[PDB]
Amino acid sequence: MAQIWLWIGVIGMALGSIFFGIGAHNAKNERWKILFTINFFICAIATGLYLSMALGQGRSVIAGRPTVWVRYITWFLSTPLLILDLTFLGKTSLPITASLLGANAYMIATGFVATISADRTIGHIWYVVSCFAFLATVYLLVNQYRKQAERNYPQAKKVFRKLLSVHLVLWTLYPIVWLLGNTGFNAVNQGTETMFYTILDITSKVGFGFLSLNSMHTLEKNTES
Amino acid sequence: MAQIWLWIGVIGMALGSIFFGIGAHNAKNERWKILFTINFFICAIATGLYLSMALGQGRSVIAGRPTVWVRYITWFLSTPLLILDLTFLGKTSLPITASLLGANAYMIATGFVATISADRTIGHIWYVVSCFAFLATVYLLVNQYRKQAERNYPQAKKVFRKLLSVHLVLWTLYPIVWLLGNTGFNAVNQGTETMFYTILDITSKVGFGFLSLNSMHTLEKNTES
Amino acid sequence: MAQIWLWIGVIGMALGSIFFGIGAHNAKNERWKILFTINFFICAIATGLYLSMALGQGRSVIAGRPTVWVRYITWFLSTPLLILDLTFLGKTSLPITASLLGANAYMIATGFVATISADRTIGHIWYVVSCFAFLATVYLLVNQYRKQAERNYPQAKKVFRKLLSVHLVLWTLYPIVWLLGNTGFNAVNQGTETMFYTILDITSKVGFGFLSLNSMHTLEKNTES
Ligand SMILES: CCCCCCCC/C=C/CCCCCCCC(=O)O
Ligand SMILES: CCCCCCCC/C=C/CCCCCCCC(=O)O
Ligand SMILES: CCCCCCCC/C=C/CCCCCCCC(=O)O
Ligand SMILES: [Cl-]
Ligand SMILES: [Cl-]
Ligand SMILES: [Cl-]
Repeated sequence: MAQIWLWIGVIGMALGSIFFGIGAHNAKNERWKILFTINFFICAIATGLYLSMALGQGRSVIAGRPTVWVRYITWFLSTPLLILDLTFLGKTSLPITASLLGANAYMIATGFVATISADRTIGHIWYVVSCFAFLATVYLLVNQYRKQAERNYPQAKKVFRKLLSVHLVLWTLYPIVWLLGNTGFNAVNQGTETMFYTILDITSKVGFGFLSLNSMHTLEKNTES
Repeated sequence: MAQIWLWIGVIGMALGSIFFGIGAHNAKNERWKILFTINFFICAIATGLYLSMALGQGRSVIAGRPTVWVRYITWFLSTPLLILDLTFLGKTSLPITASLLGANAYMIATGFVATISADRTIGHIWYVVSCFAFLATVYLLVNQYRKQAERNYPQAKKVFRKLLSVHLVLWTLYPIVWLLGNTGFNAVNQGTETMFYTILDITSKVGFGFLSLNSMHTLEKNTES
Repeated sequence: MAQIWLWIGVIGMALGSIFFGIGAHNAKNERWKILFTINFFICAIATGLYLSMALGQGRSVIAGRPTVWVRYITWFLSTPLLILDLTFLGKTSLPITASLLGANAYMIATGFVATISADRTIGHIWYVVSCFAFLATVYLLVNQYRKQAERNYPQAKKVFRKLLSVHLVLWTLYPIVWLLGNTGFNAVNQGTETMFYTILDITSKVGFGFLSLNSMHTLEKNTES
């Protein structure tokens, strides 16, 4: 079950990479070129993640607990680009963009520590820290990010409402999966945990990528001269 | 002794993070927002460092020598922000900012190698290299950085004199502690070495952070219309 | 044989660092200062690489195969600067610069995985992936990069022809050496592989550095008022 879902991730991320790469190659306009390029690299990074996992790499047995550490390495590179999708579309200011990238980096890094710690009490402390770094981004996203975006696109508040809702709901599922997997309560087996992360990853990367493109189209139409 | 000082670092860095974060949240002005945000992340990074150390992580016994490697990982992230404090305040040019960030990165990286090398003769070679990377920053700071800053703020040369004096004196103490600890002569025990680094870290992060804010206030007053 | 070539690299990279550093110190003009600074750090990074290797560091015996992993760590830092040499000189746009830096980062990262994988079939898969990341840069370099550069310097198309030819020919030799060494067919001994990488590194760093400076001189003369 685990193995098939890892190859599904390889396929899904590769297809995402191809179609965003084609879009980047054909883009009319530097802003479109940038947006396609961000999403291409999100999916290209993840294709490499899923290939490494599918080939059996990136995994260690830590004190008897099988632990996939490689996803934190690539997440640390792809999740800032997903943030960049948001801050590019919302024309976010530099301090708020940096704060979002910093808080997100903090989240992934402490999530990594929460995962690889042999002492699972210590790991669960870092999980809480990581959750508070995530909540920091939530605060930034629904306050400063949203207000700037709505100020920049007064006629497109719904566009950013949908971007934020999809981002927040989907990303909140990750710490839930983490608590369900062998990092926490071990309420689901490894094959189910792998399926969950794979579906989340494809949705949060390929799915959000296409939403960001659709969002861009609406923003440009709303701001046609 | 070591354990208490690690928790003192957690507390001190957390308090620094809180007060810089409050300042960032209330800031009047993008330049103030940026400066508070830089210092928030300096202290937030260090809070995580000190929590990891306080919980017993980030340490290895290398050929019988207890070695705290995690501080080099976080220093590599926080020390460039301390440089950014300086180059933001001094409106430093791009090549000099990059040179400062590069030389500082070189210093921390070779300091890491100087620390983890089992062969302590090799480690001491890297210590010398790291010292010369530090001296490179000294040269850049008291020459190009200072002249640009004084050119940008002709009425505030004292402000940059104090920033540089505090930076240079405090940062020079780090290679001294390193020579005193079990990385060099082992003239002080681990508990004293830990206290020294903790006091240095709190002063160079929380202390320098507040100095940078005071400096900003003086710079803006000197350049009030 | 291996040991002498590692020290030759230390010497050659150190000399490159010194002369680019002198050029940076004397530069007339921010653009010249930037270009000298990029090449200084390329060579300074590599000096540290070659010192670590010369001192016997950065090498592991992986399942019986001596494997120099440290070169991928420093290549990951120096090769983007060589790209920056190109994109600085060609005034490349942001999406194409990012795409070049991203594809190059992908190449080095999968090259690292191709090298350290104990399962050499898996390693050879990553070698192919890394080759396709390199071919991605080739496509970007001879298409978008070149057209932008020729548009920016219509009277200096030969300058970018020489830059690209030297970059492409020299960098293509690296995957050939990799196939010849114990990472692939093991057709040359370690001492010869080390000599090959050392000569390639000195040429692609010190040599390309001086070519980039000569290129800059021609570009500025062609665009003298
Ligand atoms: C791989 C992605 C890593 C993301 C790291 C994010 C770091 C966040 C830290 C923010 C502090 C800096 C805030 C902005 C500084 C601007 C500097 C300047 O204007 O001179
Ligand atoms: C985590 C912090 C890491 C800091 C790394 C610093 C790297 C220093 C290297 C400098 C070389 C580049 C100099 C400026 C390049 C400008 C490029 C351009 O203008 O196109
Ligand atoms: C150490 C060097 C590492 C190089 C990493 C290169 C990353 C390449 C990824 C590209 C995606 C981003 C494309 C440009 C984003 C611009 C963002 C913006 O304008 O807000
Ligand atoms: Cl990923
Ligand atoms: Cl730190
Ligand atoms: Cl290198």
